[PDB]
Amino acid sequence: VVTEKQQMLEQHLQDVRKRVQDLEQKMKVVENLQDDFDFNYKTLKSQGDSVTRQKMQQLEQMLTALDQMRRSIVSELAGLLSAMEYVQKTLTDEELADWKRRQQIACIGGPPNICLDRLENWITSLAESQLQTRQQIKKLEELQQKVSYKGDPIVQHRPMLEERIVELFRNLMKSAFVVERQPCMPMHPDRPLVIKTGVQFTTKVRLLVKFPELNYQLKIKVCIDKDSGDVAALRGSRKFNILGTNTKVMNMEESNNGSLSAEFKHLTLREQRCGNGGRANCDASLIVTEELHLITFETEVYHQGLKIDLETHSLPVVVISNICQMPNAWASILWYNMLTNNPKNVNFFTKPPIGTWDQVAEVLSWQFSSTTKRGLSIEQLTTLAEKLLGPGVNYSGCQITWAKFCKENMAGKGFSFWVWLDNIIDLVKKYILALWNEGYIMGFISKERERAILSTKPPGTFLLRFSESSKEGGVTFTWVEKDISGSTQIQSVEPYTKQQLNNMSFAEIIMGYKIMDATNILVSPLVYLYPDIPKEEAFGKYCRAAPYLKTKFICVTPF
Amino acid sequence: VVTEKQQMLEQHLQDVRKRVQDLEQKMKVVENLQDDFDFNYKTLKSQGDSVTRQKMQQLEQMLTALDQMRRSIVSELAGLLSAMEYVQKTLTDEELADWKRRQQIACIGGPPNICLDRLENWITSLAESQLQTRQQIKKLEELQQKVSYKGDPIVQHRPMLEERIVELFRNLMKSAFVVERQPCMPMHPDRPLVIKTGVQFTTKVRLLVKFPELNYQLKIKVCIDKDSGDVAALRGSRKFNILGTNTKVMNMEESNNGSLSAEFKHLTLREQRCGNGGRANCDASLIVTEELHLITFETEVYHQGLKIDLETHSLPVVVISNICQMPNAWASILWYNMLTNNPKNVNFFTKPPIGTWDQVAEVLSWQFSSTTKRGLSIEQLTTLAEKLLGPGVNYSGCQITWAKFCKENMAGKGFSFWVWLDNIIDLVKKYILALWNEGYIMGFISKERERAILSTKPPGTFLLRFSESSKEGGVTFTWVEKDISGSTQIQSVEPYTKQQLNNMSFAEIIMGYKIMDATNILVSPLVYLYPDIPKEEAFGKYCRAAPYLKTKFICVTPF
DNA sequence: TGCATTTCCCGTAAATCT
DNA sequence: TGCATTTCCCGTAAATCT
Repeated sequence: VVTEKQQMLEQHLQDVRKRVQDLEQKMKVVENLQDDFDFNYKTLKSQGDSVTRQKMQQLEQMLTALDQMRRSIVSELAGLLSAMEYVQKTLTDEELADWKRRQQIACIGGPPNICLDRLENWITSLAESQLQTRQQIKKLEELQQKVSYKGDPIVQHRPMLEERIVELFRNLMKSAFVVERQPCMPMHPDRPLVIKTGVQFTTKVRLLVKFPELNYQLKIKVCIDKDSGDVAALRGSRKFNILGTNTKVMNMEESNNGSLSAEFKHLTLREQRCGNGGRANCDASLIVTEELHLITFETEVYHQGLKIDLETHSLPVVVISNICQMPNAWASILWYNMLTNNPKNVNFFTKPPIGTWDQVAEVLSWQFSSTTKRGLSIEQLTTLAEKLLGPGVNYSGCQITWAKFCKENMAGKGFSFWVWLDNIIDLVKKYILALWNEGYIMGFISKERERAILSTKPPGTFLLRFSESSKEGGVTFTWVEKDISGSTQIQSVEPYTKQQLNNMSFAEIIMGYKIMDATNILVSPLVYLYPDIPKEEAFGKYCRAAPYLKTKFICVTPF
Repeated sequence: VVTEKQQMLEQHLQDVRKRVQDLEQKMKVVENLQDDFDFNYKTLKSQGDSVTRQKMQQLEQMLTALDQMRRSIVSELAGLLSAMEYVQKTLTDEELADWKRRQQIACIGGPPNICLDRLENWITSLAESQLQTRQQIKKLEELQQKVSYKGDPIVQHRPMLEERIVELFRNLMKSAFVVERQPCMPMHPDRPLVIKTGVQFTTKVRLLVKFPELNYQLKIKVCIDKDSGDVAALRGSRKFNILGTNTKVMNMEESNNGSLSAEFKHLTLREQRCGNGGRANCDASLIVTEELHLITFETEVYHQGLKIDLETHSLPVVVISNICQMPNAWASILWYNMLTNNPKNVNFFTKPPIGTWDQVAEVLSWQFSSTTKRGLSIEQLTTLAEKLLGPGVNYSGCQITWAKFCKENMAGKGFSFWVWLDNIIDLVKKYILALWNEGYIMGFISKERERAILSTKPPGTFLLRFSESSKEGGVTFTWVEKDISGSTQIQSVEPYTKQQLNNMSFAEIIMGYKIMDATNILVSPLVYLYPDIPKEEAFGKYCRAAPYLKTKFICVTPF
């Protein structure tokens, strides 16, 4: 929906249109007058060998009128130029920049609407206004070539009018060239900005100035690690090359608005082996999953007498060689986009900024509502804000470092926070996908707060959560049955590794698991998911000459 | 061990050595005599301006003696040449050819000893004998340049002596260039002659003439589909190129004998895309797994004034693009090597020859004693000779077509004989490897002959065999428990797909599987593997603040 | 050496050829 | 169309770099 500021921009853009139209009218009038004066001047010489000299008076009066129209025109153009100069800034440095920011957020799973139609409509409108304005200025020039005098306002102001309009257009064209769709592997739609060597990836650029005359006219060339893989920047980085179709003609294909776009599919990266530089120097100058690269797009436009060089680039990209590097790669992308709006800080991880728990907790939620049906409840969130910060109340402004989030392992484990969570999110797909679904799982709750269940709810009531001390990821639950039941001693079962969920689904385990107490007594799974919901309404849904004895496996704990 | 024929060849080779040595002696003598005659002749002219003319008599008598030695020499050389010509044939067309045949057999899992040391020793001996013989012939030539007369036996016979010796050597060099190790992917050691595009493969050539002078002198170039991927041969075939290090210098590296060899590692195939020809025409002119190619090796040798071009090639190779094509590819390799000794019949599958059950049953056994500890007992074999030929007694000379073996599916199934068996052999590795082992499994036995167990042996006695009606492969057993036991109604359980053996091993199932009869009655697995061996002696060997309830799964049939 | 990182490649699934 | 065949590429394991 349209904000107030966007209402205003739209209004200004129409005011600009109107002034251009008023000027056009004024040019038509001044030119007809100039034609009339030109004709009368000649007719008067056809006899310059009766009191027929009010014509001389007519001739002088027309001339005076022309001068006045010319001053008026030149004065209005200057005014229009200044207005354009003010508004173009609102358009490019504010609205478009807000769009660039929201693209960052959308990449990391945030609230989308990275729609370019409005911007394209604004940008195109202004561009049309500017070209028509340039043509008026050019007309003033040809009018002067036919009729001029001492003090002619066209001779004194036109050059500056040209310069200003060329500068506005030249700059609007450059801002209008953007990356509509960041480098991403079709196999990992939720993981843009992470490229694996050898695997195909696509990316798309757009030119927000919707000029049909330019259809199929521009050739866009893409490359990675342009020039900066030399001097006056980072050092020790791996360097890469793009394989596949390197260039692409921009066109208004695929219908939808008929926007000028250029899409590159089947692109591939390969490491550029050989050469030298250094490579070492303190922690090898950034681990591979913290090194950042830029994919650059370039072309040139020749239009109505002008040559304009256009260049744009993707957001920093992490390049990996194997998929096992994806989790850390993603953490770098999360962190970068979560905390900076700088679109080309390739050195970002030299000294990474610190985040607040607020910003990190939002990001973590998105990572769930991406791959799945829904995010994270505070019951899951807060009891994870603890995992990183232990005891405490209200984490609002609590700082979280890159080290704490991903670069280093958690307090007493051999793996990092993010990698552990990424493994959950993974697992909660390949298996238990459907089962995670809407709200059937607690997932993140400390044994202490986990005690506040059977300790307050009736025997049978269970709760669902993840393996908190395993790298690859696992899932479990709660129940009370053993010995003589002192005061209901809460229990859990050894985590099921990915392989363990290939045999039976988690809700198949919940709805089909007894307990072999002592001997022969094979009791049962416990009723009522946490509040008071009997297991069935929630889990009973994801369940399902001759012969040979048809079979099915079950585990069931044997003490 | 040395056959009688090999004893003889060795003997002939030594006779050849001896004659060369006797000739050398004879050359030494004739040359000293020629020196003496030459000297005396001059001494006699130093006075040809006392009865000092018995010297003239001495001079003539020396000359006569020289002529006689020369006739004798020329006569013995001709004789040696003929002997060499006879023996070289025994060496190249018989012993070496037998070695080429045994290489075929070894490739398809047969009885090895494809050892080249003997051949190399024979070949090298003959080569040395021939070069020394060539040098004598050359010496006769220089002797003639100094002393000649009318009827000189050197002038009349030498040219033919040269021609014959050059021909023998030139041909021995060519036969001596062989493929010691056929194209094979290191990842599939039991599958030589089957190459997958993109995957590395190695191959090695040897030059059986062990001349140290040639160390590091020859450059061997390898290629695939040489010239024949043009005219006067097959048509519609895919064409390929070799990627990686295309050439390799031959040397006496890796110690062992110091044989001249050249090994190519990290070779890769890629389809040569584009062009034309036809491609279609009747069944697309051979399915991809029946198309055959040749990897050719070439080099040239310049030695002691001779230029000799050497060329050799691998056995026909099948080129696949995906591993799922391996089973059919292998069947083509089996069939080819089982039934022909032609080393370059690329059209073989145009009209494939027919095999006898004997030859096929041997081959099938090897395929087991390759990947595993041991082959196939007739109890398994014969009851598989039936699967292909049904009812019958003594299959000795029963014909088996390519269609029946692999090209077409079995009678009432959607898959072929060989592909089914290859899947067993596979399965009997990834899982049940250890378990297949020596003699614990029947594996192949028709329900009819399978009845001759509990129908003669006491309740409990079980038998082990494979899923006869599943493409991917499976395993099962026998036992009697259900209803009220009419007369012990033999039973089996639904086959366990590859995934089903990832949870519990087959012998873990045998030693840990009860039967849930009616309700709560969970009986047990049956004792005594087929004869009278209690399950345990055979299968019991492959079996094996806090906390969390440690777990293990079991299936057990629930009627 | 052990670590960080890349390469190798099967096997499943999707794409392409015919 | 459905079939034959190749390409894509994850993920496990081995190789290489440092």
